[PDB]
Amino acid sequence: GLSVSDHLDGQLARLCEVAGADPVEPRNLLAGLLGPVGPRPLYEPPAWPSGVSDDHTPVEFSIAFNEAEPPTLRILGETLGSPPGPLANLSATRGFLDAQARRAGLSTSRLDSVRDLFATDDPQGDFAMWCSLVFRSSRRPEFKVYLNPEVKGVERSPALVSEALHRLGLGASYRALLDHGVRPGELGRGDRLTFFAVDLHDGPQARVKLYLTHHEAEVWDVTRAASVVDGVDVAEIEEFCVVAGGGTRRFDGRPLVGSYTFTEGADRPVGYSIYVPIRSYVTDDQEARDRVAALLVRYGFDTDGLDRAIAAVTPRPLRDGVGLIAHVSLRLGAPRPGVTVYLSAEAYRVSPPRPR
Ligand SMILES: N[C@@H](Cc1c[nH]c2ccccc12)C(=O)O
Ligand SMILES: CC(C)=CCSP(=O)(O)OP(=O)(O)O
Repeated sequence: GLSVSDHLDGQLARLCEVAGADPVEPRNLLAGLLGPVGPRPLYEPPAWPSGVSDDHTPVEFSIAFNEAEPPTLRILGETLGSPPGPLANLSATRGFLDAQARRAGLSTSRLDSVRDLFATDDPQGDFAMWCSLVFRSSRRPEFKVYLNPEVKGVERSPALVSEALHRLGLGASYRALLDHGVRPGELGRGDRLTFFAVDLHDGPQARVKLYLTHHEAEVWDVTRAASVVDGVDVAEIEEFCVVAGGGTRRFDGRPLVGSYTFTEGADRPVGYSIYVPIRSYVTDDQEARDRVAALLVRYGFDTDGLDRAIAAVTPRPLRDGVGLIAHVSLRLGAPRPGVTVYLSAEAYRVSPPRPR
């Protein structure tokens, strides 16, 4: 019988061929990230309701289209404990990341400096720590850590994020977001602090990427939130949302997510990205593919790379389900702007399509 590894490793191997990447190191890191899930039978129900994907596959693929280099392949995921649970999953994922940091010779002083702010014996929200494996063309893998700002409860998330950004010397620029970028009194309610992301290795400057989930959000409000970042065109963000959402002005299905890239010596976030959960706003993956293709065409990206990446993940007819194309994002500013497409493993379930 097929294992979870057999399924996911097959997808990664074919995606590597599409991106023109040597598969040895990516496949070794995916095996490490999966931990005890890898060998489990594919027929076996998920050991944990992983928040990583709708069908609880604990990984998600993405292809980031770039202006000046070939596409970037990424894996988002977590290492389940034995047995799985909030702290057991955190411990297993941290063990994987720490071992990979030691192997690659990374310094984790920045991540280590804020680590103690997120630590709790009673972690809330079904995730504490995820990571991303990043496979840029002709480069060694890069690692990113996603921390849950709500891990000590939603009420505590603003205090936690303020303290974390300040430790990294970004205390002045965070005020700009919360003063002028959050809906009045919607902090921890309509506007949720959902991810705190760092690039595992310290690097010269303290990418923090702070992600806000805008629940039942009008694009009017999400574009106002984005305007705290210098150079962001509200018209462009609205245009991305109307095309990706298919006419939706109120995202009352799965919510819009915005990310703010915080950097040293900046008065405000330097980079902004918008993530549309397009699967919530389409009949099926043929419609999702057609909308993502339209967005790539507008931005002068080749759609053949999109189609080859879809084909690498699954041979299923795109009309036969929804949620293969889980999200599409627009990345503005430094360091590497473009469009990202998020592709579901569908290890356990294909979400049924809506009739046309
Ligand atoms: N599946 C979760 C987490 C997630 C995976 N990929 C994402 C991309 C953007 C935002 C969230 C996510 C969600 O849709 O919320
Ligand atoms: C918020 C989540 C879980 C994923 C989207 S952010 P990412 O790491 O996939 O991509 P970038 O930081 O935009 O390169």
